[PDB]
Amino acid sequence: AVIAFGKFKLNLGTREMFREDEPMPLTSGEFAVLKALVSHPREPLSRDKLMNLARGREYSAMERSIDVQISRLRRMVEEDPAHPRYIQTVWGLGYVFVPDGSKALEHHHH
Amino acid sequence: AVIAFGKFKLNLGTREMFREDEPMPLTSGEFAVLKALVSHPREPLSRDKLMNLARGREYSAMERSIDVQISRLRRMVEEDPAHPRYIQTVWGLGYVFVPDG
DNA sequence: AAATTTTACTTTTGGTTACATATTTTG
DNA sequence: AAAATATGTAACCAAAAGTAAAATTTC
Repeated sequence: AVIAFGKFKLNLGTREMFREDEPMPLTSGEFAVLKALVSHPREPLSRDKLMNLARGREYSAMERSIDVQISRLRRMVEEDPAHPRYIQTVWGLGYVFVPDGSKALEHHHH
Repeated sequence: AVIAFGKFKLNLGTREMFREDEPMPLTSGEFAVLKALVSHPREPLSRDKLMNLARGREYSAMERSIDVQISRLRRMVEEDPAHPRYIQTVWGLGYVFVPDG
């Protein structure tokens, strides 16, 4: 259904998005990687899993399509793209979506 | 049966459509395209598939007979054809019908 | 004639590249 | 300290999709 965060609400069902209840279009590629991030609150997503999730392809350290797509999303979702609040970078792993009053997930192991 | 989206009822058997419960003519070609999308909720249809279910032909890589049917269909079903809600486009895959809800 | 497919042009989209900045290593 | 590695993002441009107008068909 609908997911809110900041001034935005995003309808995973229909790919509609609104800022302060005003429609704002998302391209298909933007919905895809935006959804994957949001579908998985607080879960750090590798570029692998993100490329798998959004486009059904395999990724590589060659490519920057994710990072560019992420950049375009931040400029249209983060108040400041420079210091992002919702679409955060986890260094050396990828990107994460953190809701308000939340911190990204840390994994425990054995 | 009838599938309902927006101010529209498309009866898949009776094979006609109503806007606002008003009779709405469709050519066969447009109906064919419609039922293909409508019968597969949220399942993006490639153009390949799209010609099967609707036109009984396979598709070459660069003819665009489907795209123009979609243009014409939105023109008559979308509140705003410019930003469509029921007949959406999926970039590099095809088109999909996202039902109401 | 009506219906529809293909042309021929326009706009959009998303990737790669190129180079700047940032972080962890000591290659 | 450099050096190797990761990330940001602007800009360029091929492929993609919207569509009006012109062909072609319509068993």
